[PDB]
Order: sequence, then structure tokens, then C-alpha cells
Amino acid sequence: ASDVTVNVSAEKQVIRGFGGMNHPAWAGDLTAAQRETAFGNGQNQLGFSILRIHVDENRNNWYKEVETAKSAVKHGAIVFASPWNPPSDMVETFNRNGDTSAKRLKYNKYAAYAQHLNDFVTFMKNNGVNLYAISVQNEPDYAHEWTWWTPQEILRFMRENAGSINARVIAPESFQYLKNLSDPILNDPQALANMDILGTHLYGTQVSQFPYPLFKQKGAGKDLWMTEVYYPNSDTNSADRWPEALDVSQHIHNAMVEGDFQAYVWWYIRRSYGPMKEDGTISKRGYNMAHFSKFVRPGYVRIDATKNPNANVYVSAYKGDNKVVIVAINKSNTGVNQNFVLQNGSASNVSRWITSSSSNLQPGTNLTVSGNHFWAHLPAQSVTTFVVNRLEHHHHH
Ligand code: NA
Repeated sequence: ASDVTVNVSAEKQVIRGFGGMNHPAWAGDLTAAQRETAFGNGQNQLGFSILRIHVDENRNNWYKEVETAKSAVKHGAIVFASPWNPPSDMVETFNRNGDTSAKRLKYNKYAAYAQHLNDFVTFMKNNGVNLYAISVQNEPDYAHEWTWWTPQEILRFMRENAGSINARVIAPESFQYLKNLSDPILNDPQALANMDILGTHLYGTQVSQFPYPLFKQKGAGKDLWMTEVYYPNSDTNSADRWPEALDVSQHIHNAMVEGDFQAYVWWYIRRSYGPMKEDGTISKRGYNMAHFSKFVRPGYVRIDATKNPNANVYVSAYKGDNKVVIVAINKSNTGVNQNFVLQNGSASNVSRWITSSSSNLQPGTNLTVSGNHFWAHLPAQSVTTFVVNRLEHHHHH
């Protein structure tokens, strides 16, 4: 087998966090018990560090988001919001390639719409939630059941109106990371100045389409977030299927390593194909997310690691708070011994947690680092998170 080399000094993207969507109207709000399970980081809890909520078109419905959003903030999670439709008085039908039922924001209502979004941010502030960011539109390019925007309509709003919003602005949330939706923003200095986070979803997106050269070229000082997906499917009662659920950890691995994403946000938190089952317990898919969420905390930085050392073995690594975190996925039917070589970072002790067909985030035996490396066995069809405690602690005292 080939080594994995982890270079603690070769820094990649800063991680904002991991989480999922709450939607009281569409899915039913998380209960008090479920909010603890989602946002707390104790045993049997997901440690989600990001919550997404929706901006209702009717402001008389905004109060419904408050309790779950307050619990996220209490647990130190950041909250962001995406709208699906403007208030209906601002919306018109138009002819979209023969579809006369298609809806858009009226061109003379762009200022009114920006004011609506700013009013949501204010409402949340007045209810003890300082919203981290707000989106211009959920999936403007897949809007049969909501509000369509062309790349040029998004551009005009980003130039002229987005600067009025008193919060970080996310755009354009393509359903599939279609670059035609976001290229105009990146290519227009005015619009770009008013974007804080480039957000996308990944529905049907192939891994070859996770990289984005134009964002690397033009996006300095901007964040890159994966704001909604479910994966590999939304099959009813699929969340505990093994080894299918391992596809979730691999998808996050690809988002981190191929996409350089700084946030990974699932669709509904509680759902039969989601990270929390309808009974309020964590699903196998949920434990796959928790291998990242519980350990790679906000502000950690991804670091260079051999990403695919052997067939069916996927590895990523992160550092923060005097720790190095390594997530190693084995999607084969053979347990394998894997050597982890650490560069530019002295350590002695390694703790690990393992999810497998009959075990959920369960502690394995401690390993010892000798001569700057350690061997660890990765069981067949499993994901392991290692936590390496470093020796050189800086800052103060
Ligand atoms: Na701004």
C-alpha cells in the first residue's frame, strides 16, 4: 500500500462549517429535543455548525423560524437564509421558451425586493439572531416551482441592489453549479464587490465539475459555499442503508478536496433520507456527516494530504485548535493498513472514531505517533476520523 502524507504547513481553505436546512412550513419545525441533537456536539449529537433557513415571501410568517434559529446560535452555529419567492405583489409571469406560466421579479421591484431581504435580516436581529448571510434567490436556474432569474437579471441585482443589504450576500445558488449563472458576477467588478459568498448546490453535478478556475482567478477574499444537497438520493427510508451511506462522507470529501468548499449544507435536517431520522435519532448518513461536523470546527483550515492513496481509499485533513483531524474512508470490502506520514507538525497521540455497518462513531484504540508517522487499520466499508493532538502550542502563555 501507498503512504498518505499530511503537510500541516500546506494550507488550503478555511472551513466555516457543516449543517443543514430547517423548514417549518414544508417539513415541520425541529422540536426542542431535535434542536439539541442537531446543534449540540456531545455524544449522540450531530455538532452541526451551520443552519440554513428560508425567507418566507409573507413577512407575517417570519416568526416561525425564530425558535430553531435561536437554538443554533446558542450552540454557536451560524445561521443563513435563502428566499424562494419575492412577496407576490413583486412577481410577474413571462414567456420562458414557450412556458407562459414562468415567474420572475418585476424589473421595477428590484429595490423593493432588496428592502424585503434587509427587513428579514432586521427581524431576525430583533429576535436575537444575527444572521451570518442572506441569499438573493434559491436555484434561479431551476425555478419551475418558484422564481426564475437569468444570469443577466442576477447580474443587474448584484450590481445595483445587493450593496444595500446589511448582511453578507450569497449568490447565485445554481441547482447544479452551472458556471454560466455565476461567471457574470465574477467577471463584473461592481457585482463582485457586492458578493460575499459564492453559493451553489450540487444536484447532479459530476466531480469533474467541482473545480472552478474562474473563481480561483477572480474570487480572492470571497467565500465559496455548498449551500444545499442531498446525496446519493432521496429514497424514502434510505438513511440507514449500508454501505450506501458511505457515499455521503465521500461526497463531502470531494466537496472539500475537489471543490475547495468552505461550507457543506444538507437539505432538510430531519427526513427519512436525511442526517436525522423522523424518530429524532441520527441516521447512518448523519454519522457520515458527523465524521466531519463534530471534529472539523469553524475556523479550522483544510491542509494538503494524499487524497486517494489506494483504490477505494479517500483521505482529507484539517488543522485547528492545536489538533490535526484526518478523515479516512474505505469504500472496499477489504480492511487495509494505512500509513499516515505527518510533515511540519510534531505529535504523539492519536484518538479515532469509526462508523461501519454495525457501529456508529464508536471509539477505536489509541494510536502512537513515532518518527512522525503512524499506522492505522481502516476496516472494510468504513469511515474513520482521527484526532491528532499536537505538541507545539503557540498563541499566548
Ligand atoms: Na456588501
